[PDB]
Amino acid sequence: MEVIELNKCTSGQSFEVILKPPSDPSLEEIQKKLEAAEERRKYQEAELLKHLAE
Amino acid sequence: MREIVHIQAGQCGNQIGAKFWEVISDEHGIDPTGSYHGDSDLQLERINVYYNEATGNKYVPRAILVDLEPGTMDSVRSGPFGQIFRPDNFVFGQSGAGNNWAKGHYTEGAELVDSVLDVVRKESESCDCLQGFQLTHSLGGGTGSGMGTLLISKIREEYPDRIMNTFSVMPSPKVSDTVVEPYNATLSVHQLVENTDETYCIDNEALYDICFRTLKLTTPTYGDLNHLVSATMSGVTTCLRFPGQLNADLRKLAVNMVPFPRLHFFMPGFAPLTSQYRALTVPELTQQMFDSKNMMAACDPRHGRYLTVAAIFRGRMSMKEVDEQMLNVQNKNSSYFVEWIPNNVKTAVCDIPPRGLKMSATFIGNSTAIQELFKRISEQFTAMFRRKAFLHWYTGEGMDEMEFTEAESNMNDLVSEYQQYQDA
Amino acid sequence: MRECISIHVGQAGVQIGNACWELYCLEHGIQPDGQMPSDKTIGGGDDSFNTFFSETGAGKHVPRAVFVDLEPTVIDEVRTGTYRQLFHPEQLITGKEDAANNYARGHYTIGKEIIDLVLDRIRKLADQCTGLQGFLVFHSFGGGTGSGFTSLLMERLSVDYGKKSKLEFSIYPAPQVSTAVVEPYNSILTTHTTLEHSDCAFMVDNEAIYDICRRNLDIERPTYTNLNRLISQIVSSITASLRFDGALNVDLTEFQTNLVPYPRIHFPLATYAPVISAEKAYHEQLSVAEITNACFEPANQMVKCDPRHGKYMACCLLYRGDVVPKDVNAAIATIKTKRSIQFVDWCPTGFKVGINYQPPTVVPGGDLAKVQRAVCMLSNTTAIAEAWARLDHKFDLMYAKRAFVHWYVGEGMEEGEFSEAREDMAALEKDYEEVGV
Amino acid sequence: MYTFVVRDENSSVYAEVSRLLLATGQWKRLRKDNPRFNLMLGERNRLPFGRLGHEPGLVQLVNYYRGADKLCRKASLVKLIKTSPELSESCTWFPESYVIYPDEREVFLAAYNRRREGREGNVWIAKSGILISSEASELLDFIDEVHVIQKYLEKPLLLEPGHRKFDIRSWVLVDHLYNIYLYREGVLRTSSEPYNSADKTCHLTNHCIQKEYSKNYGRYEEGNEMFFEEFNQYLMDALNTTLENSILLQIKHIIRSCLMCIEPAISTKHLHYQSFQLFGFDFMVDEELKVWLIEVNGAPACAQKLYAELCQGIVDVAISSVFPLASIFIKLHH
Ligand SMILES: Nc1nc2c(ncn2[C@@H]2O[C@H](COP(=O)(O)OP(=O)(O)OP(=O)(O)O)[C@@H](O)[C@H]2O)c(=O)[nH]1
Ligand SMILES: Nc1ncnc2c1ncn2[C@@H]1O[C@H](COP(=O)(O)OP(=O)(O)CP(=O)(O)O)[C@@H](O)[C@H]1O
Ligand SMILES: Nc1nc2c(ncn2[C@@H]2O[C@H](COP(=O)(O)OP(=O)(O)O)[C@@H](O)[C@H]2O)c(=O)[nH]1
Ligand SMILES: [Ca+2]
Ligand SMILES: [Ca+2]
Ligand SMILES: [Ca+2]
Ligand SMILES: [Ca+2]
Ligand SMILES: [Mg+2]
Ligand SMILES: [Mg+2]
Ligand SMILES: [Mg+2]
Ligand SMILES: [Mg+2]
Repeated sequence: MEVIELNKCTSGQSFEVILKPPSDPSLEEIQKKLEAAEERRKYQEAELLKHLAE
Repeated sequence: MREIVHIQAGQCGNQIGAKFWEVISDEHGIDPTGSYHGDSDLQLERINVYYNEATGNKYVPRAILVDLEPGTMDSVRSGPFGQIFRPDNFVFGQSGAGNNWAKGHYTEGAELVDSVLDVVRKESESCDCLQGFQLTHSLGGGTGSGMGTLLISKIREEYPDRIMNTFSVMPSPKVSDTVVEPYNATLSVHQLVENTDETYCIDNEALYDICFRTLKLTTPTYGDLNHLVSATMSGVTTCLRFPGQLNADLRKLAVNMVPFPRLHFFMPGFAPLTSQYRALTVPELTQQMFDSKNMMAACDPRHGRYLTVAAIFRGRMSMKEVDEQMLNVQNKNSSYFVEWIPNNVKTAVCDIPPRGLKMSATFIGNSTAIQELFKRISEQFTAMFRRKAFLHWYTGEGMDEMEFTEAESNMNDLVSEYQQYQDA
Repeated sequence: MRECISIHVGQAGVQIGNACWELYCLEHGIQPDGQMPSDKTIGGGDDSFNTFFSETGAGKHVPRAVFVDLEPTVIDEVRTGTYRQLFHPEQLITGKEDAANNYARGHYTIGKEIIDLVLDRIRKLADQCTGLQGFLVFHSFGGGTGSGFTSLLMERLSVDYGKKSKLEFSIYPAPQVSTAVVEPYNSILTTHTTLEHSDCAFMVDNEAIYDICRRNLDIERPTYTNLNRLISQIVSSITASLRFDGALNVDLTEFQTNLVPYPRIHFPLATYAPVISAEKAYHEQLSVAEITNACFEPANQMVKCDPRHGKYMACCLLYRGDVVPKDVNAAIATIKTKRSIQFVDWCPTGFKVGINYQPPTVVPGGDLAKVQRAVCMLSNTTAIAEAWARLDHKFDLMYAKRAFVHWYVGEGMEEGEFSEAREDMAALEKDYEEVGV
Repeated sequence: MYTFVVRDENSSVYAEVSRLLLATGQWKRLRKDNPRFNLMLGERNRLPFGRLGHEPGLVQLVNYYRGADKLCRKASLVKLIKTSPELSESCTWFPESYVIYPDEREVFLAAYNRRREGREGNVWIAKSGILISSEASELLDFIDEVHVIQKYLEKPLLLEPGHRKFDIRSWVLVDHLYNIYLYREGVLRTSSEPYNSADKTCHLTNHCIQKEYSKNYGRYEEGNEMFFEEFNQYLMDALNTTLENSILLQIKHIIRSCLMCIEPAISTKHLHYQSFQLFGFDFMVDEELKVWLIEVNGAPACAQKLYAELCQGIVDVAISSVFPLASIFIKLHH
């Protein structure tokens, strides 16, 4: 094995042991998604109220 | 505060609704005058779901009593807990509905519906967070069936984003008032298919059979039938009236129980049904709860498949043993649960048992076998409609035969829709 | 010093955050009223614990935390709990009606009305940071808020804090405690939307915690309080490097450097030992070798899976208590010759070790016993893809019949987001199998 | 009432096991995609091990060991025997093999040229379509048209009368406790053609090849299958020894060695689900009564006469040991 990068302090210590070597959308686009879904809710509710009006 | 607004319409709707408020007022420690006299804070923790708090720390049921004649509502006001209801919430006419869906829906009920909605609006305006509505009614009469569904339609228009929940009593020739009940029930079922989120199918056929075969009551009355309804209504609302994680409100219940919007008709079950001092074990609760003889819909669950199941255990018992027995029933009879909805059985436990029992269990099933109920109504409908028998009671109120034909087709489609998922 | 802001979303995120911040106070000696006598720099300082706590003039140590829930009942517990004085009302955001276990309701309908308020409250805490390094987001997969509102928050945080790291602590759904049938839907929907926005996510399967509580703590029917105390121990050992002096995992960026060589594959497996019942009067204290060997037993993992039939990309051993480097290496040498530990060929076969001399703190009156030494292993193994395979299979069963889909479409969500999210998971499973086979 | 699912219809072994479980009246068969099972008789390819052991209130058991393909593939077995120190390349009961991709070509040639120069037996065999040739160029050209080339046992023990070749199939069952059970009944799949060390019919003892190309199929024994009672009597009459001493000790040693090697990689001792598996070991015996391992089969078929006894033994020690209701094996201890 091999122990590398030994760092010590009062509260503890850390090290690394090696055994073998190797071999975003914008706010505008987000707002469009949120309002598109709200538009589909309004359309679905308007059709319900239309159905109830008949 | 997630409030529910309760509405009871017609003779059956008010008689079972009155007993429901008597049963749950006793569970929450409310007396016939509205004063609280319990000994557990669990009684008051979710009290505002069904009760408004008035002056002097009085608890007033958030209930609205509707009928087209004053007879049954006068009996309620004269009943034990009659004084607890808000007097303004008594909305009644004088003509009646003659067991006629058209009178309740189109003529006599149309004259009274707006004043009912004024009271619904008054109750809803003070709600900090309204869940939705709870309607008790029968489908075989005229007021509860015809005016009840008119109310459901006008409430949905004014509150489209609220849950609509009903307790709907299905007619049976075993407990029949008039021959036109299949007409009234068929017209009402299509309304429920479109305008409710959850409907508990309470079959007077099943209530009669339970009273006769099981409870050994040779001559069952409506009081005997309504005792089964009271205990069932208490059980299915336990998760709404006490603190808990599962199905604690009307919408979360709907999301767990309704995989397809039109298939929202539930088979309720209850255990025990004793004709009384013997201790009932958790295994016995589970076996009886799932037994067809304890179902309130007169459908054989082994003739269909369970889409979703909600189970509620009440009393001081081992939740470990409850989990084991619930898993036992699923793993024992996994052929009766659809394999394309994983973990579709949910279990809740409440520490407070109902009155008179140390332990109880309530079953809420969305089974495709409920098509047997709708087939039965459909066959009784068609036997008369093919001869246009008794139609003049309805055409005399403005209805056309086409509206009956459309109602016939609507319920046959519902039957076909249940059958498609029973073989999928 | 660089501050970290913790965000707790939904019931599971809030209640777990409440358990963690309780443990942080006990570990750092912070009293419920916010006072910390051991802190000599009154009303300020750039110590290691200040990454998680700000300081008022009166000496109160305030968590850098925000709690968000669409229903007020759970956060009201924090408003009146034991540590109610730690937080000011601006840190606690509640709504009226929750997302009803509906991802679309949490993301589109209800989340749209509160997302700007939450970001404003996060901006208040960020303005108190001299060098904010990022966020730790606590949430469930299955809830409507924990899944739906989180993915919306993670999208906006990438916009407002593009250079900041974001780490997740995620509760994977388990039927033994789940409360909704559609939790597989919400899990796939929230993983698809959050994947590009999360740099490192620690998944906790409620099934694994439930059985550890039953088997190792002798709890018959574990509650959320039992589960959350154990989860907070794992979270504490993961974040101890940010709150204490040390040289391993000293900032959030080092978590990705040490554990996530491939961005989409950012779900390390956590294993914790020992879990001892406080009901046992005397218990044989386990050695360094015994607790390290326990890190390769599936019975101790946060997700039940078989690392022997996958490949490793990284491994961190985080020790707390009486542990010296000599015994760690002796334990690793013995384990390598007995266990099946295969790394990918483009990664070194090795372990990064961190030791903190302070042994784990137990909540007084809890279920966990005090131990002389404990260890949390963080291993990025392809075997954790078994969790995605289980989840995607349940998704496929329900979605083939469009069961419950109308609840999501009714909230404005389109049906195409279901299949798009499922295709992303299909690509995720393919990535794991390419690396690990 | 236990439950089980069937996901491999081409399995003659577990078709009988499924029939036996239903005959007990205490096992109910579910649909193949029903997750609420106790026992999975799984498929051969891509068995979803990751979905096992996640059903609350259900002890789940599967009839395959995840990772046992490392032992049941040609290239995997060769790599496992060489790389594992528990077996080592100095392993004496495994023919000198090499993995060739259409890689160990330079090592296979370093040994081939050493044999041609060494004036010793230089006949090899390639397989994964089998070619037996003493010319390495004909073997390497055949692969390009993953394989392994191992030393062909040029001096096999030949049965008389007939002067013919054979191989020994042993059935081994490993239960959830990793107990290794050797079925007391094996079969000798014999060639019915006289061995000519100068045709691929007297050299290949496969049951399908002897039934399609061999002219003397069934002449000496029925179905070119000699069982252990006859083979033990022959060894006593012809060589003055027993099947136990001359062969079975080596067979039990090889079986134990192979399965102990992979035990830490495939054991389900501390796993959320349990595994058992039936293996088919294939051995060769040379003229000096030395046993050589040829191949381990992960989904083997059984002999017709032995289907009844072996499948009942699977139910007894592998299924009913986990799911009790209301010896034909030799336990190889370790
Ligand atoms: N470990 C743990 N899991 C929890 C806890 N609370 C809820 N869960 C799990 O989280 C999932 C449900 O998500 P919740 O957090 O309760 O729902 P939510 O985020 O509040 O969103 P809503 O649907 O709007 O209520 C289920 O799988 C629960 O088992 C908790 O305190 N600890
Ligand atoms: N190294 C070797 N030396 C001599 N003969 C050999 C040999 N390898 C194989 N054979 C002969 O050739 C036959 C084919 O070997 P192999 O093990 O590849 O069969 P197979 O895998 O196709 C069917 P099964 O799965 O039942 O074993 C063997 O039965 C054996 O008789
Ligand atoms: N279970 C039950 N069913 C009833 C009761 N009263 C009436 N019914 C049923 O309801 C139908 C008659 O409807 P009813 O409520 O009397 O008519 P309405 O007053 O116009 O709504 C018939 O099918 C009866 O069997 C009752 O108290 N309990
Ligand atoms: Ca009039
Ligand atoms: Ca008016
Ligand atoms: Ca300070
Ligand atoms: Ca980013
Ligand atoms: Mg009447
Ligand atoms: Mg919630
Ligand atoms: Mg970044
Ligand atoms: Mg083969």
